Amino acid sequence: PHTYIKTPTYREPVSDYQVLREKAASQRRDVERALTRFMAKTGETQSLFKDDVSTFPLIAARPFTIPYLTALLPSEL
Amino acid sequence: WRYGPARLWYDMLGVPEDDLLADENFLMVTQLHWEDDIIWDGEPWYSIFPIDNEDLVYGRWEDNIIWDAQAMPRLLEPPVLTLDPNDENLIL
Amino acid sequence: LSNTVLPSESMKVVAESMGIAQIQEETCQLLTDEVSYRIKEIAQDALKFMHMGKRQKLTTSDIDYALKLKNVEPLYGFHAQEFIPFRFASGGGRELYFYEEKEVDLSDIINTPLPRVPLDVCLKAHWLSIEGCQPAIPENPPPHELSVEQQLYYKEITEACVGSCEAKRAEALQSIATDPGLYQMLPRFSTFISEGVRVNVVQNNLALLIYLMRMVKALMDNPTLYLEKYVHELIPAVMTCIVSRQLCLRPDVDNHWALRDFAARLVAQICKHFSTTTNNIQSRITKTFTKSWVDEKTPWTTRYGSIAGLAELGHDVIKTLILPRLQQEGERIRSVLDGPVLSNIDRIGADHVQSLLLKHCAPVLAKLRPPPDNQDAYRAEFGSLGPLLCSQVVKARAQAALQ
Amino acid sequence: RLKPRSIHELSVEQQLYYKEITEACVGSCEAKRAEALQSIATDPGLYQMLPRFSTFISEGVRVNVVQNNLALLIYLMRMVKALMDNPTLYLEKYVHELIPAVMTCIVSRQLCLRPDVDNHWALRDFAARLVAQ
Repeated sequence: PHTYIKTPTYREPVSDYQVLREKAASQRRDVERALTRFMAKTGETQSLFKDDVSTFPLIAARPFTIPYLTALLPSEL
Repeated sequence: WRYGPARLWYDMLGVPEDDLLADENFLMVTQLHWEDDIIWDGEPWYSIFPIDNEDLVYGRWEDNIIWDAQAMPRLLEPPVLTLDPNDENLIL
Repeated sequence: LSNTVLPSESMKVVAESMGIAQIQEETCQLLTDEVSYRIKEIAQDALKFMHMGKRQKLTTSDIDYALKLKNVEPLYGFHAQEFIPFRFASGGGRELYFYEEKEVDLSDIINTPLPRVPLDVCLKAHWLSIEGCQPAIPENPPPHELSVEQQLYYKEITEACVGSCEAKRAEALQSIATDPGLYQMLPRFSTFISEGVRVNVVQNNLALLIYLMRMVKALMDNPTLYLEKYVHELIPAVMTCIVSRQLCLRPDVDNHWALRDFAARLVAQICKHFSTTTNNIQSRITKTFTKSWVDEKTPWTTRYGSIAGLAELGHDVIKTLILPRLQQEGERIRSVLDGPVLSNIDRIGADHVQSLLLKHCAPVLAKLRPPPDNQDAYRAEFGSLGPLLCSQVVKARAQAALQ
Repeated sequence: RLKPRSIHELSVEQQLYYKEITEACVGSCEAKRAEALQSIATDPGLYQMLPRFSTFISEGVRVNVVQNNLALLIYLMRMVKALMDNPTLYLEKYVHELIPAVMTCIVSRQLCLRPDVDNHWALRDFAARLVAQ
């Protein structure tokens, strides 16, 4: 065969619903954890424990001037 | 693309539509010290890797770089993106 | 461009409404250059009632005032509220358009709802400008992508590296360097970086280029993401901050020099981690640096970038890629020790090139020479590289003593 | 913009040939190893497969000196010798992966049988010094 054989096959795709659910879930969890740690580190922060910024940082609660606009309104429409 | 990734650059620009050259020297053997290459029990993982990128092998991205700020064919332009995803793991 | 008239085949159709069976083509040309001449004389006299009576609309009472002006009998029935309807008739070979008029029972016009009574003309005064700008009274004019989570993460991370403050930038770069799931956002970061380095040509901002090179250096330190597929937009950006000539807005005071050695260290790392014999990254980077350095007419900034990358690549790339073109130092010292043209910028860049050259060629001279080095400087070009080599041998002896 | 998938630069047969030659060159049977070595030293189309052979050699010796497996090494050195005398292929774009392999086959700590394995490792030493020049 090596003398004269050229067979152009494709690439086996991933159809495993289990590992696709796991990949999408873990990527969403990791990007939302990275986003919330970045936003809690670069702003005012609270803490459930005394002087706890590295582990479980909370974004501090800021008051709105008009709170029904950020509560009731839909953001994806 | 204007509104896609790199929209920040597009907005900042304000565009709104929408001997030594001898090839032996560069032989990897004559550019690499082998003693350092060996781990030699002192304190990889590529070979059956699936595929390589066209640009990384043939594409001369160095040519795209302009070296003259006086004669610059590559200048203020939209350079719109074609938004074409691949690599792997990417949903579809 | 040309005199536009009604078509000559529109007069054969009109002549058969009359009863004229055969009309020759020279008669039809005689008809249509007269009726299109009288259309243009009522088109331009209707426009004199549209302009003198200030309207900019050309209502149908403008044409009726112009037909009254040319003595021709008026056209009855064009003041009612109508529009432009036409009805196509296909037929067995006769293609035409007509009106398709409709009817209405007479008692449904006697019993129509009457419109409201009009108002009489009155005057109203209001200030338009009061010694300056207009008041704000109501009579004036008024004056397959990314999910939202990672879209917001992309927005915050990219706008943290544009330069509002340094602490948010350091936390954003420590996010990019140390997060596990930033794939699916690597092509967006590569596009952002490559287009942002391109936008340096419109605005020669040194600071934003330093920020983008620290973004690339943070992207390289991430253990989880593999830049093998998305480095085709990173290597170019890195080398744009190396072999370009204007990296500064004010060339004399801006230290483009550091974005040079930082990006040179960056490209040495990008071709240490990713060069494979299928890639030929390092050989193709050395070839661009080499033909940019050996070729004359190149500015001292781009020669500085070429020498910086070649000397950051490795010792072989300063010994068998830089050392032999050492006679070029004489061509450099032609324009440094000697020349009335002193107040140009070709001196600071030349002695920066000189300092980088002798700093990188001092350990290469320490590797391939005798230990004495008595008059190696005299044997060297300009006798300075040799002094630097003696200093390098002294530094190596000091390092050995420390060990 | 969804796009098509790329293909590996080796044929489905060429890849099967590489798998058979590498599984024969680890020397389970002498006949297999010998025929495979002859094929490595004569194949004209063995270029464009040579990165994967050089990487298999280099990577092998480095994880094969973690435990000093002499046959695994003697077979890889014979594979290097069979790669070198092939006249068609262009080798000096890949010796950055070859010299280090022969180096550790000559200058490493080999603490196996004091006299018996010395004979065995001295045959690997002979192979290494010859292929080095």
